Amino acid sequence: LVHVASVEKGRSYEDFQKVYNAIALKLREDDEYDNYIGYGPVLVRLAWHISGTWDKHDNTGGSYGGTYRFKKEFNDPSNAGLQNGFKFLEPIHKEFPWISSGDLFSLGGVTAVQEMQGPKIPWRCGRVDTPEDTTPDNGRLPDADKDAGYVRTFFQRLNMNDREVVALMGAHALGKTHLKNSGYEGGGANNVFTNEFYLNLLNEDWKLEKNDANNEQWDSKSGYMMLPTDYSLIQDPKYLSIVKEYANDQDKFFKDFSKAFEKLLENGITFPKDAPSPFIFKTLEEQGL
Ligand code: HEM
Ligand SMILES: Nc1ccnc2ccccc12
Repeated sequence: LVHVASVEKGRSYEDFQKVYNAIALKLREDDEYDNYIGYGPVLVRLAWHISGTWDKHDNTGGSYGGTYRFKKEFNDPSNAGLQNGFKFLEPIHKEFPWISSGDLFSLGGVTAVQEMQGPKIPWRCGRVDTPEDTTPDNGRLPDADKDAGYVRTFFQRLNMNDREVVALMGAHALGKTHLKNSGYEGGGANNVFTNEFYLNLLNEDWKLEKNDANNEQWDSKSGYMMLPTDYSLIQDPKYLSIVKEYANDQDKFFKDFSKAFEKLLENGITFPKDAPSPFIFKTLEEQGL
């Protein structure tokens, strides 16, 4: 199964920076969402979940087809709460009806990471909407109540190795869990992209507790939390080495996250030899906007 990137007809970097800017300006404007976290974190989660359905074995799922717009995927229990991201992006899609759904969902994640002071993430256009029958079945996204071996095996399906997995997980610096979406309780409000996930893992005094949904999670006296799968990164000695690396080198973390996240967002897509190079969008701040 081959999905060839096809540039939206006549579009170039200027067109996609306008979309980026629209997203970024709305991220600034809609600041109250989720007790003033804003929409940045849920857009990152959205970009991940629309990509994380990919299966390297048969090239089903992935970001290319924009299949999250279909009920079966929109209603995946693993996607609970992402409707807020979809609703945020609707007026963007209305203004720029030419951009494909996959392009919009993935670009929203890139925009969010960058506007939250994250690394620059190169981004390629050309995802094409595919029909409803291409929507992957539920159950391809990962469970949060398992161990390092599960995480490692899970991510093999997405062609991610240990460093890619650990880097990608650093997005859990952002936002929080919501009991009504996932059964995990969190109390953070972070919407600045940093390596603090790794620092918190290593520095806090974690206690294994049960939350109000009767699920186990790791909690600290300071008020922080980790999912079982998060905590597994310090239980497994190979992941632990990488955690320590990123805790001690912000730039390395940014660089490896950027690479892994672009890869995640591009899995499944064949880019023609003469496709445009990846775009690196300027932030609002870099543009003086
Ligand atoms: C083993 C893999 C992972 C598991 C089990 C997992 C699980 C979770 C869960 C349970 C939530 C809470 C959802 C809610 O209650 O609203 C969450 C949120 C989040 N996840 Fe992950 N995740 C994984 C990997 C990732 C990856 C790879 C990224 C992106 C690079 C990502 C980005 C996020 C973000 C940004 C949020 C916060 C969303 C918000 O504040 O609304 N996660 N994840
Ligand atoms: N903010 C967070 C801290 C630790 N784990 C998380 C897991 C999912 C979302 C957010 C977090």
